[PDB]
Amino acid sequence: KLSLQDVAELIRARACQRVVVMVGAGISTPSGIPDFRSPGSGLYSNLQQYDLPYPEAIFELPFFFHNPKPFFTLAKELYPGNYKPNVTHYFLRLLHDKGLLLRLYTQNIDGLERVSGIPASKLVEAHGTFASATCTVCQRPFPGEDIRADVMADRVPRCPVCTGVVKPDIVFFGEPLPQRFLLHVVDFPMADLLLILGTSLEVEPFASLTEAVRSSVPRLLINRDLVGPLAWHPRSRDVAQLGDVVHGVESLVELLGWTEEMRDLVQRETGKL
Amino acid sequence: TRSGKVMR
Ligand SMILES: [Zn+2]
Repeated sequence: KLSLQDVAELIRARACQRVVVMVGAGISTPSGIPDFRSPGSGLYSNLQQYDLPYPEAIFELPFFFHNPKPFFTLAKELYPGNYKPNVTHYFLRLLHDKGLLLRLYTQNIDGLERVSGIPASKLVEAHGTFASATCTVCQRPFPGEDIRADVMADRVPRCPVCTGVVKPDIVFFGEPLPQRFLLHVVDFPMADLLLILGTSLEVEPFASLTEAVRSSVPRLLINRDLVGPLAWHPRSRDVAQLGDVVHGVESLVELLGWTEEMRDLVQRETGKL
Repeated sequence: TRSGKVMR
């Protein structure tokens, strides 16, 4: 049974060199963004007078079309600008800078992967993005900045041509995922290590990607708790580092010999933001 | 077809 230290050695010995990553909302709570399913703090537990008839409506079309203001309220709160990346994002960035990142798959819509300098080409934003928007009536595309001012101003963005509601290219429930998601067909077989960070893996088809790596490939989980197939049916090369994700990441960074470089990179980063 | 975003 492999250890965190084992995984560090595989990377240090260059035995593992094509890392794919999967992340969820757990990687953004340390930046101040509360998650979905944590008791008390999680958005699916606590939101009275978010004006939502029940919490899951936030990303449901029927409700959006009946009343889009709750969704744009979350947009106002999450607009790349008012939260910062944290050590978990900088670590991913550092994986890219050191030449280890095959691909980063995120369920998050906070944009903090891009804000931290990970290039779009290394990124699969599986649950969509605010980089762009689409009119819900006439399908004209707009750059995401064209709706920044409306959201700040508390207006519902509308199409200059047809007056329809314009919606960021966020994936709602029932909709399929962006075609970039199809990169998994290539990425997962090519990977020689899988990292899973800050997710409960309760959403599909994103969750199912845990199974798409070969059986000789280690799957490393850094998360408050055991989840998915590391919970119900472990493979022999699975590793769980349970606890706070930033602590799990800080241990790994230490076992890898990257502690000064990390804190360096923050500097040129959280400083220059 | 059956590849939509859903909770399991
Ligand atoms: Zn339109």
